Amino acid sequence: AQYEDGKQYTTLEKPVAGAPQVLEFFSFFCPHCYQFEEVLHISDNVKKKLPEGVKMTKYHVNFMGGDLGKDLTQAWAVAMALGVEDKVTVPLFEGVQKTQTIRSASDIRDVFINAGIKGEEYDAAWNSFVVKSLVAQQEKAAADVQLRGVPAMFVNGKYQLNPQGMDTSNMDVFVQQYADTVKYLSEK
Repeated sequence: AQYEDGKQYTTLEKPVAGAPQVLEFFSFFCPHCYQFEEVLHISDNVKKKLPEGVKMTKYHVNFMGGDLGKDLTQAWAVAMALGVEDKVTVPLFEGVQKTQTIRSASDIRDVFINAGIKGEEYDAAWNSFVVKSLVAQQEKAAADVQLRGVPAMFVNGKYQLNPQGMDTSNMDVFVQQYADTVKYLSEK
């Protein structure tokens, strides 16, 4: 058929109960993640094709970048708590990978301050238990899908996107197939 298990997607042996409908994992340290977000715009292309009533969740991962990697997961929790994901995603990616001006937790905070988040507001979130639980949620989700690498995307806690099973020549053909596959899985 057009969409096939083992081709554009795979099926989790152990489906995740109560999982987000569309769940993406990434790292700001991840070069392929930079490409996915900043050049291919995978997240946004997936958004524009999703059924009504389907939300996307995007989680950061700890396993790249050591102490800074975890600082970034905690900062991503802050972004989620404050609802400023669309203001900090580009400068965090560019700060880590393009300018490489993000070397410490303070440098991360600078991105938020520069984006208009008040210092007091950032610090209160950073030190909050709500953010600690959001970090734990991201870590738990990774365990639940038995995550091996990023970027990654899972649908209804049952299916894993398999971009290596798609065409790579036209960037844009790849991106459409990826987005079309997520929509298909969403309705499966």
